[PDB]
Amino acid sequence: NFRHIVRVAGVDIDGHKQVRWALTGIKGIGINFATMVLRVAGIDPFMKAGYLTDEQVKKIEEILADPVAHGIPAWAVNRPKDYETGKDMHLITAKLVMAWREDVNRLRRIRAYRGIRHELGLPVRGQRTRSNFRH
Amino acid sequence: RVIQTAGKRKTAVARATIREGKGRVRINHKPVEIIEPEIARFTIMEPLILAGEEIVSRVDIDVKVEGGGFMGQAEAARVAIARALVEWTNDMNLKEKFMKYDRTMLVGDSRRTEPHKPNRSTKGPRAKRQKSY
Amino acid sequence: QKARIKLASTNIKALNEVTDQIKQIAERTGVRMSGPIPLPTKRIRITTRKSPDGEGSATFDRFELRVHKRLVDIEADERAMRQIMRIRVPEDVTIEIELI
Amino acid sequence: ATVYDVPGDLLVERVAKALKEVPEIKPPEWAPFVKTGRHKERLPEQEDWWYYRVASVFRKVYIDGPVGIERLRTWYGGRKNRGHAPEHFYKAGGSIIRKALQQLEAAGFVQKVPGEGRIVTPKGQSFLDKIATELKKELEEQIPELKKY
Amino acid sequence: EFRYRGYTLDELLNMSLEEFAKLLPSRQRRSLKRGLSPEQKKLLRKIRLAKKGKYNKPIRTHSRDMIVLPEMVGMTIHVYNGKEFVPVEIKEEMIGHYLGEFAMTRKVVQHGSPGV
Amino acid sequence: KADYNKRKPRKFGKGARRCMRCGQYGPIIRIHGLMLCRHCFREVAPKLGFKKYE
Amino acid sequence: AKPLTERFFIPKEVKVMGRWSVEDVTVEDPSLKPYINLDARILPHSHGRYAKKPFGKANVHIVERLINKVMRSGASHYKAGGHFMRREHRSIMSKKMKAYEVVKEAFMIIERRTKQNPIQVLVKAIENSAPREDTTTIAFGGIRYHMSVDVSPLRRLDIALKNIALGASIKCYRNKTTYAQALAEEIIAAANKDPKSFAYSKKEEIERIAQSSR
RNA sequence: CCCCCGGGCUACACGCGCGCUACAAUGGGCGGGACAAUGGGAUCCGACCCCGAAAGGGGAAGGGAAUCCCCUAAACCCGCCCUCAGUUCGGAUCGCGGGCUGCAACUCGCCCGCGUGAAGCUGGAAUCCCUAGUACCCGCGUGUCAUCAUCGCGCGGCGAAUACGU
Ligand SMILES: [Zn+2]
Repeated sequence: NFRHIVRVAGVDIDGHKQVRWALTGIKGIGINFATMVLRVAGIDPFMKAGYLTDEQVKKIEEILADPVAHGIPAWAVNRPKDYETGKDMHLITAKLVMAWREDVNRLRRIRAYRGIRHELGLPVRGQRTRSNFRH
Repeated sequence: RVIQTAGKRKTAVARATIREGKGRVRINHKPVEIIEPEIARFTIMEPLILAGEEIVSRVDIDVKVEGGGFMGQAEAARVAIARALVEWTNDMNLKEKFMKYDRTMLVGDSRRTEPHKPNRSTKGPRAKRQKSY
Repeated sequence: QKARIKLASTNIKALNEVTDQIKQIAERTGVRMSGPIPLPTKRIRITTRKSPDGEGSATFDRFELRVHKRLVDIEADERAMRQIMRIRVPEDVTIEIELI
Repeated sequence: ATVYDVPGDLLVERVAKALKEVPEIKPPEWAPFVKTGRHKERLPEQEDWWYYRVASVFRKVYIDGPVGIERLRTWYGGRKNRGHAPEHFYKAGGSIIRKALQQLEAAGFVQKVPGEGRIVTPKGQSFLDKIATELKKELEEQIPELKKY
Repeated sequence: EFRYRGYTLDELLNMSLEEFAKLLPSRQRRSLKRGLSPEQKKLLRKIRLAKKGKYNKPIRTHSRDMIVLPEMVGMTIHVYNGKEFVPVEIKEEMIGHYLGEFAMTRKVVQHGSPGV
Repeated sequence: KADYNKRKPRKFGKGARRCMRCGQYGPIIRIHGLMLCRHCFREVAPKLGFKKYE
Repeated sequence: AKPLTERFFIPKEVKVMGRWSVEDVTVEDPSLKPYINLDARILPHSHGRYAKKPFGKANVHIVERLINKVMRSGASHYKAGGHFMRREHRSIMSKKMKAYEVVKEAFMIIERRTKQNPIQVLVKAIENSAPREDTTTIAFGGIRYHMSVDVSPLRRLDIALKNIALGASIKCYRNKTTYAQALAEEIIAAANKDPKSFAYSKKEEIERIAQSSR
């Protein structure tokens, strides 16, 4: 009845653990957002994963797909007010990295201070670099 | 009759009242038997155990404490209670027993803080910054 | 009717003077008084640095100004008010009076 | 027999178990998606924390009434792990406390004095003393020195 | 096809300011709400006079805190860096940024060797 | 010509206050209404009525 | 979870912590007899008194002494067990609540295992960890010797208790084992003469060096 | 000389001083129980009520200081989860978003919410501070202040070890 490795979208997790910590292994999903997902799904976050039916897996992934439609609040989401769509939306794993890269690249394209700092490999948020930031 | 009494400890004052009764002892509206923690409960109960049974079974005591931490409050309360018990019973036997056990029961402590000095004012008067050479 | 007098000063002697004066003027006449009542003392402290430059260890200078306060109620009888307002108060004391 | 004669944590558990049979006390929409304070990081690990919150608020109103929504905000605060910066005490938020007090009023357990905190009604004062008498009748079997009170 | 939160340049160009300010982040929203200052209004007047005819000369200003609006697209503005007037040719992707993020002040540091 | 010689008014910052006695800018005591720098207070304090007492 | 009958304890007589007797105890070491306080009490807490008086270390209860030696933060500027044990925020410094609880659980385990009185066990441990000899450097004609010198009954106790608490602090550093359990193990070993005791080890080491330098 | 308008003192291959935060169980998290003192307050402190998930916003009693406010402090106790692991330790660094103070926040400001998750597993030679309500540990006003405290001067809470010498 019990499994040792469950496979949520793309990523695999540890069934010996609780679900809120096992889902923490998908980049883009923390403990808080995992708790929210499980609550909107109807699952105790204290049960050892592995006792996770394909029923529940499918429900979780459909949730993750469109969270603001299932009632996940718009403020508790990764990417609100996307540049070209509005449409407060959420991104995990393979989509996420590309968004980071595209943001930094559009900062680089208009020749901005932040993009130049990203290029050179230096700080961006106003820190002082004389005594620290040693490689 | 009624006997009122007081007790002190660092930034803490306790006022106690004693009379005839059943054996109840309240410290600031809650009974002593359920004071927390135990290290502060034994401190207050010590004199009531020393005095005995036929003495406390026939007195009702009350205490109101204000200021300075749970340990300060408990000690001030023990002091007040002991003074009131002695004033109410008039037993030099009890007096000598209490003073053998611990004399601060009736002769309270007389220690406050010491002001601070200007090298590390937050830490204290005698802690100082670290030198380099 | 009652009247309440508040006194403040950096000197205790002026305060004692005024207190004795009004106490005696109220006693020689028939008027029930109140006080004198001491309120807590107000201390203005200022800790500064001695050196006008940076060099040297830090030695600090703590100045203090203590201010003593008193309160009285006098019952504001017929002539008491007019005979009390006729007082010779030094100019290092702040006296105010309020009718309740 | 009275609230001042029993321990608070036990009393709050025994009161929150009963607060549920009362229907005017229900969690709102945003309860699962919310953190109980700026001074916190992770969400409550229980599904029935709202009722413990409202029981505690009931009893604090009882004790320290009239009390409004700043003293309870302070009593429901704590020190925040700020990272490399050192720790400081911070206050909680003012929607949970307010909705709790409103629901208690809807159930008729508290009333607001016009300009002075908020207080308990007689039935609100009956509830707790009843539960405390029960819990004391229970504890007197283990703490045989609790009878005289 | 460039899109700013779902709308195109032709639509942003007809949207008013209280409309176009709910599309910006909080800081630019606050700036526009509080109001433009004399020098900013002056620069805007110059930009409008220029994009239709009259002003044939180039735009220059010390105003490094002006926000790039849509009507400011297609024009080159010379902004101060402290020493000279750097020309920024504003592109559709600059909307919503300050005018000093593109005119830098310090020069990149290429180190040497330390002494004692 | 008379305009380009004298200051813009300052309601806050550091150039808003100035010592009554000498005219300094940075270090100024503001405690209880005083407006002296840390230097002039140490000289005029025993006149104002302060004591050591420590 | 502790039961209520233990969370709310009320003593009925004058016994150490209200639980354990102190009159059935005994001592056969006359050098230490008069420095081990075995007065019938309940709460062993002296709020700093008996400290500025030179010989005030003789009117304090061994249990309170052990408690104040348990209020530790590892070892700083020297090394024990082969490591610096620096904690700096996670240490029970000025927490007699926690120290009291530790010693309580320790004596509990001792009574549970040995079937004897934990205070008598502790007395035998202190005996068998009391060093009778040490070294020093004396000078004549301007050179430094190394002599063996007798130790006094007031310093023997200090070293014994310190070493017991150090062994406890050591057996618990970054291991699944707890402070109370390690303290209980240390005391049992010191009493039963098992080399697993840091304390017995140190005693024999000291006496060995001293007999050598004799 | 005296004013304004923009930049810089915040630039960074590195060497040092003083400190903060940690490298776990003498603990991390969630929920509930407690207990202070010093000081300060006019376009200033703002209780009480109402909006907002939070940061924060709109009304507004009282107060010119034993009258009202800032103020139910933290470490501590109880119950559940984690059980010696680069982890439920650690919390830097980056992205999207929301707001305050201000004539003006890119250069170069503080605060919030969701994500990302870097070195660090107790430290060589050497070296510093401390004798009683003292040191260690815990948090709090105030000074600067239109906003901004890992600092200075003070306040209390818990509370030892060793020597009475050379
Ligand atoms: Zn001056």
